[PDB]
Amino acid sequence: SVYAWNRKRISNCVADYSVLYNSASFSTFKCYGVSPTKLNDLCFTNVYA
Amino acid sequence: STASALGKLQDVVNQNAQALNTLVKQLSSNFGAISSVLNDILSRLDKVE
Repeated sequence: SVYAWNRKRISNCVADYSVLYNSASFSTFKCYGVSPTKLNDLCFTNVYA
Repeated sequence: STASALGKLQDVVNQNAQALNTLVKQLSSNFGAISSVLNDILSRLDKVE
């Protein structure tokens, strides 16, 4: 729900943002601090969804 | 025996050293940018923004 949004932690994985980037099933794909296509080289830790 | 009897030359050297030091230190200022390193913002962004 709006007031009870659900949280997930992601760590110790391998991520492929390119396939979802190419996916058109998402209405808005708006990335703020980084370029959406530049996600396959730089990587981070403690991903929060 | 007496120390600091040569204050003028020491002052000149100190002035030069601190000028160079602060010039070096200026490299770590955002100046309004999201970061102070060229490579990282290049690698995380795209060549339009």
